[PDB]
Amino acid sequence: NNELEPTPGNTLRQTFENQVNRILNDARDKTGSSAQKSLSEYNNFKSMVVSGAKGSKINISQVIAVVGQQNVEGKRIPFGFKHRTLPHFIKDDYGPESRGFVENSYLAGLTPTEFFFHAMGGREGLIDTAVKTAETGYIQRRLIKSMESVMVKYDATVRNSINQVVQLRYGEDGLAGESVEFQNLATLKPSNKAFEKKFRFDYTNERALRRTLQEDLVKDVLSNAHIQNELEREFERMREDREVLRVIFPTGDSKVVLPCNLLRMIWNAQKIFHINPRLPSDLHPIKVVEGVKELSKKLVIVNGDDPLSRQAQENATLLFNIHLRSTLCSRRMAEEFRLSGEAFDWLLGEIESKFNQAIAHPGEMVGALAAQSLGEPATQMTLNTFAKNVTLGVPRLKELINISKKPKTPSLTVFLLGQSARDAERAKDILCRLEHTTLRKVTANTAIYYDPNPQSTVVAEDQEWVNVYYEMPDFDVARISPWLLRVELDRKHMTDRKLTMEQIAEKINAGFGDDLNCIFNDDNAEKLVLRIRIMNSDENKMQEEEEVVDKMDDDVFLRCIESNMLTDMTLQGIEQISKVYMHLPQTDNKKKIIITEDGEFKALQEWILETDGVSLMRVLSEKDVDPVRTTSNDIVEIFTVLGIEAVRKALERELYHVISFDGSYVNYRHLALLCDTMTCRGHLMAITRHGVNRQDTGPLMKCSFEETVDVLMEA
Amino acid sequence: RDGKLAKPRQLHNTLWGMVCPAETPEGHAVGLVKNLALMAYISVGSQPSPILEFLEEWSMENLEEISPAAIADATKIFVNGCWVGIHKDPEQLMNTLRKLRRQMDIIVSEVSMIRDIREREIRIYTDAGRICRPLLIVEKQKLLLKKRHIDQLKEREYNNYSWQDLVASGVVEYIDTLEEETVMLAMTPDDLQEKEVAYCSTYTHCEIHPSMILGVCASIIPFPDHNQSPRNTYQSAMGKQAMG
Amino acid sequence: EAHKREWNLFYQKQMQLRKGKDPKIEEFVPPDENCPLKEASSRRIPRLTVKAREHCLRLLEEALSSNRQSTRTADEADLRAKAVELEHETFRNAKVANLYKASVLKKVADIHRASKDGQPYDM
Amino acid sequence: QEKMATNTVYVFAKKDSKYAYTGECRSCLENSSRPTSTIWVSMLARGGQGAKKSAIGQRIVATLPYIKQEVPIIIVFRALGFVSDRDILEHIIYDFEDPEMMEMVKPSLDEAFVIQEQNVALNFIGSRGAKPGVTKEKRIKYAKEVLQKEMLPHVGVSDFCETKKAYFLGYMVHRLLLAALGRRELDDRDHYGNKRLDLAGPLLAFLFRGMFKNLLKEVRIYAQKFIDRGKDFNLELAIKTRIIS
Amino acid sequence: QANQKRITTPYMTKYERARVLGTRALQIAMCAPVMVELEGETDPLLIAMKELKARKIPIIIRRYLPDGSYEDWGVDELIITD
Amino acid sequence: DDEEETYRLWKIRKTIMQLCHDRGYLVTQDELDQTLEEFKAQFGDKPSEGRPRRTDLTVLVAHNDDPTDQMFVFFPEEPKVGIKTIKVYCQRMQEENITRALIVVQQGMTPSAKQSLVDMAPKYILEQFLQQELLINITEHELVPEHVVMTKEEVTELLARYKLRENQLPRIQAGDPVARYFGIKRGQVVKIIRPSETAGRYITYRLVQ
Amino acid sequence: VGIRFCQECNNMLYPKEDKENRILLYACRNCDYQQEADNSCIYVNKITHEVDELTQIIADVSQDPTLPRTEDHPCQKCGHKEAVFFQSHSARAEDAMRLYYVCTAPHCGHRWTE
DNA sequence: CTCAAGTACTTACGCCTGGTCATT
RNA sequence: AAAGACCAGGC
DNA sequence: TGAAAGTACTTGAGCTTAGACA
Ligand SMILES: [Zn+2]
Ligand SMILES: [Zn+2]
Repeated sequence: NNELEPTPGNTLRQTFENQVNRILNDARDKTGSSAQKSLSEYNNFKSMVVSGAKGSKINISQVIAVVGQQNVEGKRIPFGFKHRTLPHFIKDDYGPESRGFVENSYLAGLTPTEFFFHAMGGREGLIDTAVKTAETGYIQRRLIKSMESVMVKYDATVRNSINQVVQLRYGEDGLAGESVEFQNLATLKPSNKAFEKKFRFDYTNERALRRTLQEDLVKDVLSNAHIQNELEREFERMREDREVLRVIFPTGDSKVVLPCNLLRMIWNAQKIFHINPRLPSDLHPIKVVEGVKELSKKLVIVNGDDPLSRQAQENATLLFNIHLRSTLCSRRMAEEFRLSGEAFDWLLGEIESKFNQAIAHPGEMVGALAAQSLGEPATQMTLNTFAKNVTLGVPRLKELINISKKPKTPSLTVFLLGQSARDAERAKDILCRLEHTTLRKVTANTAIYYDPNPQSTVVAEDQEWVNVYYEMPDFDVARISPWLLRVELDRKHMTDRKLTMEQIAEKINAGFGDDLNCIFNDDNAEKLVLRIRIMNSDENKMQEEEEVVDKMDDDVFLRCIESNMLTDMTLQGIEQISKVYMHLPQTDNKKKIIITEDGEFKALQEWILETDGVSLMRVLSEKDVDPVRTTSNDIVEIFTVLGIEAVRKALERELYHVISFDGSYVNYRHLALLCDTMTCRGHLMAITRHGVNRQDTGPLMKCSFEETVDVLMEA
Repeated sequence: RDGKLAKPRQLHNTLWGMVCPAETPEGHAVGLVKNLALMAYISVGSQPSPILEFLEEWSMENLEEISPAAIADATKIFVNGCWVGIHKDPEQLMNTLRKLRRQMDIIVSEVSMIRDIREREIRIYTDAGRICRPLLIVEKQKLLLKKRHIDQLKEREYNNYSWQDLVASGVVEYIDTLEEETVMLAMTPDDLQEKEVAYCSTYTHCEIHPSMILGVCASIIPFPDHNQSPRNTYQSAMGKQAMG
Repeated sequence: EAHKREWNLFYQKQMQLRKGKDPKIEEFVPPDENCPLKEASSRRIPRLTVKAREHCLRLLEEALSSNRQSTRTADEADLRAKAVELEHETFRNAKVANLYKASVLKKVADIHRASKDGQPYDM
Repeated sequence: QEKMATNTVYVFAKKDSKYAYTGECRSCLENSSRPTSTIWVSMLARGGQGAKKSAIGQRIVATLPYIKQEVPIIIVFRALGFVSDRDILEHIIYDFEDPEMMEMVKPSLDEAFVIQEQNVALNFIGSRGAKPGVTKEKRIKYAKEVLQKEMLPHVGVSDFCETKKAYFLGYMVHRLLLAALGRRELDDRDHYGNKRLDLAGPLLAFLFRGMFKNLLKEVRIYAQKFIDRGKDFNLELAIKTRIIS
Repeated sequence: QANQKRITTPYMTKYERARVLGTRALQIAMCAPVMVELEGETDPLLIAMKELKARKIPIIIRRYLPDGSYEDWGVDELIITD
Repeated sequence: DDEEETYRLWKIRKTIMQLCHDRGYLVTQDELDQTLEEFKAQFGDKPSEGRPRRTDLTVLVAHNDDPTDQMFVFFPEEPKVGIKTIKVYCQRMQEENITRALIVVQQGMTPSAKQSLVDMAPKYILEQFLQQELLINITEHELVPEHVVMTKEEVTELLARYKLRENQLPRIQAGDPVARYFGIKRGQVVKIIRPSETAGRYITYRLVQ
Repeated sequence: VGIRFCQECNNMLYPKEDKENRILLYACRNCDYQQEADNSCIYVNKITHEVDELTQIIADVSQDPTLPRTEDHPCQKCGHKEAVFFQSHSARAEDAMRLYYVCTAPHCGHRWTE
């Protein structure tokens, strides 16, 4: 009965399907929760699920409560027959039973229609499993043959067969990926007040020092000003490291991968040496500072006394040194860990040994390892991606690897600088100024009439403003063209884009010269009607004798004019931008992350724009669009606009997105190696025959990859 | 088989009762090789001479004698794809064709007759290769299969009363696919034919038994509706390898 | 993008020939004697005759007189300058002739609307 | 073996082809002879063809067998002996009270302005055959034979079947237009009602037809090689059962 | 390069360990004199492992740098990973 | 409209002066942060039939190391720049005896214009920049990392430290937007410093060819 | 809006302009025939195409056994209780899930949307 | 002579088991 | 028997 | 009965002129 309003960006059918899917998914989730709540502790399904050996909660839901909605190609079961799913159903039945929602569970048994719909649903998984494997294997082979010769030389510089430098140090830190673990910086995020309370080592208290430090060391700490100066220097260096971290890690992501687990070995030192937190420690804080400073010298990724070598070593070990100084802070040692001196020495020794073990072994075949570590998750990745829709999984990985000139769904996320970021009206204004709106999108109907004299007005409603306009010293006396093009502008589309007839007429004049008459109904009416003629006459001259053959009679000339206006008018926005979406993100990667006056990380919900089709240059040039955060998923235009290093970063981001979308994790060094070998020769080298054989490698290297005889002929 | 097009491989709504949904090979040929359902029958072919002769005898109009001005309201008549003419009273023509096929006087039970009401076309197919399955016939809200038919079939031995006599009695009808498009089926008679909360009242056919949609290998599965469909497919493809 | 130059050439060649011979036809008329038009001798807006601007000024004057016999303003002497200033504002805000006329007609309605709203037509 | 159903009209839409909507009819004549002769009737998308298309999407064209490239639908209709545009429209459009479909078929009429005679239409088609005839009459004969025999043989093959062919082609164009209006759903290839199954019967028939044709060809060759003497002829040594067996 | 100014890791890579153990085991199985004393060890692989643990393997590893130079590290000079 | 072109000119001038500052040329601090109103007052608002004619918007700057080489920014008035325009503008170029200058095209250049631009390498060097490309500072984008142009001594030290021949380094074509931004010719090496989530900071060197 | 045909050669009439009198003329280019154009309009384009479907809806659709029918909404003309309903059933119909009812019972054929 | 807009090549998982058939 | 093709099947 | 795409080729087009000074 048409009470369902269309959600913006979706047709009424799309919104209806979304509502039905939401209802059915909520029902299935509620039934699954109710069923799992009813399982006793002795239930074997629950015993298997909680152990994680096999099965899941949705498996118990399907077995016990409800199988759930069956989907074909990411949508509810289609109408294979004429507007009906099966002959048993009436035509145009969108109910849950007719469209494939299985009310029964596996235990209860499916009804025949539900059985057939479940067969259709399982056919999707069967086809995906059978068909994605070939393309995944081909992708793995291409990646391998691209990276097969990339290796870590004995100076730890990652180089290919031609000794060309791919990375100065493997993983940009020079260490292998087997020994690293996840760790928290614990310096990035803490409120400035909390940071100072946690890492300052306030020695003025004279009671906390007695409680935590031994009685002998308290007098030494207080009396000597050199102790206090060194401690304040340590805290200043830690604050500088905090600033460096906040520069390196926006969005406040404190989970990082580092070679050795500081907290775990601190705990091991506590247990090995029988450390009692209830008692004051015998560890001198200056001894902690000196041990940290000395240990930082023995953790060498880049050896050498050159200033270049010193800077390379500092940059390679910067993050790990920051984390180590954060965890090995004097105040943390005295307050939380309470480590003893001998325990601290043993901990330093273990840190040095484990970090030296974690260093990547020269001679390690890093290229093939990274290619396999990239291709292996592709096997478990779905071939399908199914209201912004972006290609994910194997097809998106293929698009990124080949750098397809025309991606299937090229999108361009947009961030807003000023008040448009927060206010919805200005965000909609930017939306309308970015979305391509030609004349056809706004006019309701257009027609070509015949008006031999303007005052005639063969259309009745136009008499008023027509007799208003032609009663001035105008060109009516001469042969005003009797052919009239009358267009009707749709009020809804008129006000949706905040367009007005003055803007449209200005665009018409700019595009078609001053020799085209445009007359409109200054709104405040009932039909946003616009009248346009093709006035040329002959400037009041003698008739017309022997007119040129290609006169293009005004009726069909008006035909061409109307077609050109309806097709290529570009009233607003930027071309190759089919549709722009607008929403407030709930995920932190698209949220605005700022540093408060307290130093904390807070996320602001600001309107962002996702576009179908990409034009990065003009969108970035556009007013009030954030030039720093705006980016697109396709790589070719990023190469043509922002450069090659921006391509490196954006390609790394796209690969990380397509890999971690399903929740999987792949160590960063493999992604970095792939992006570096693609962005190495200065241009976007594709992982394929054209680009792998375009390198200046050996002919026998190329002849093993997809060309053989051709490469040997060229050689 | 090397083609990556995943659309032809998909199980279609159009395969209901026609091809077994669960049973299909695994590998590069999934979905592209299909085995017949239990009740599925292939049209063998027939010469469309008697149907054309009856249509000529049943009024209608040829294309050579037709007036192009009076063809808009009338319904086109197609026989084996060729256009033979138009008819101004599709309802009675279809009713008489159905009666003749039910009693098997001029039209054999293999021939399929379709009335596409929205598009005003009537298609009659006598071609070979069409896939069809038998279905019970429903008049009003009651089956045409009565107690006496079952009583005579119980004594099928030494009676000379068989499936052919049941079909010739106008009780069961062979309905192919594109005629199944214009049919409305009932799953079981004791549930969907009797009066309840009104869903449909224009039932014209009722399935013999829903288990007939399964193939030869998928029919041996006990309680196949309690299984995940991929596992039914696996068991179907594996039963051919069972040893005995 | 290829069709853009194609359509531009086609349109320009098929409507240029429509102009015919002797395409000079400018004959810019100066303000005759007493045009109440600030910067009247202005060629910024092509094909905007001085008499057309005078006609728009008279239309604005009739609108202001209708507002006068709906709200009882001071007199007509200041209304003449009011109409002149409104016409000059519209002229500055306009770039092409038809847009200028459209803006002139848009003001006239606003006025009449205020007269229907019975309120004086303020700035 | 699965295959598309023969002698019926299908409408499909390709995503990147120069055709917006394509109608085809895989046609075979009673399975008596020839594998299949299939005909396409399509609409030329939206991109301009130089000077005529400036509307909602039109220019229906045909792809005849043994013709290298497209042929306008109105030219093909005129090649069947239908000169006046009203008769062609009556065959294509069944009711003239619907103006939108007429508006869409209008520029197809506009293209065939130049060709206004049946014989010149036949020459237009014949000049676009497999090989252009040197003389006008050879092209006329070739085009007439292609239109009569190979193009849509299921409706008719012999002589006066021209009216039936025109009616069926009009039905094809009507279905294509109905797809263009969106009044009919695009036909689904995977819909099994559009598929026929070639079992032992049809497969062995297709085999035996060609095999018996080869047997007859060999018999003719032997007869020709043995008749030049003029002595006599005997069938028993002229037949090689090895062929069929 | 010269013995002075050697730049590689003093740790021996696992690949160097594997290859040196294989080579030493092959030499031992081909009647080469054993360096460490053997306590009833008939298997050359365990003999080579014991030799490595005692840093007595008479092999120097020539580490080729990517620029074409090389550096000679004795197994005793390299410090065992295990 | 006219205000749109005024904002376009202001943004282009701001980006151009930031570009000149990044290349080591003496740019006053006030000029780098120039508000739209300040630029409007300085150059006279509307450019169409107004004070700024796209001439006298040109910028002359001097390099910090030596004030003699200088650099002098360009703004042709024509939508498409031709041989005559660059010819008279090079007559100015030789009159002022400077060598380095830019090119700010509205839409595009004739092929003869490009050929004449590349004709003299040693005498005068001129770089062609589109109007659209200057509407944003690509170096300020979050994807683009910090680029530093290395002197010849730094390049020699870098090659001696890692014992690399010149072609063994990673490459960056001279047509790269960032390479064009710094006006880098073939044979130079750009030092690239980008943050990493494994090491914290990573320095990459890209030879320009 | 529509298409008019010649009466001599039955070809299509194209719009022509009568220069001497300034009236719209429909002149066939196959011959010399010219006729007065009554509507004075040539081309109408409803790109948003707010077209009514009931003009494209045929009455015999009510004979379909596969279509649902309710007695809730009666006929406006004949007041018959039972009526068959269905959706747009048409492509390019924008976004429309509205219901098009057709009255059952013979010879009625009435249709209405709500 | 010299730029964008049409026509040709070239490739689509890893094995593993077997059975059949026409040429040689 | 040799390599060639085809087919079916396992993961 | 229904690839899909990337790359290496061609081919056509096609744009003011005037003499003095310069
Ligand atoms: Zn005529
Ligand atoms: Zn009624």
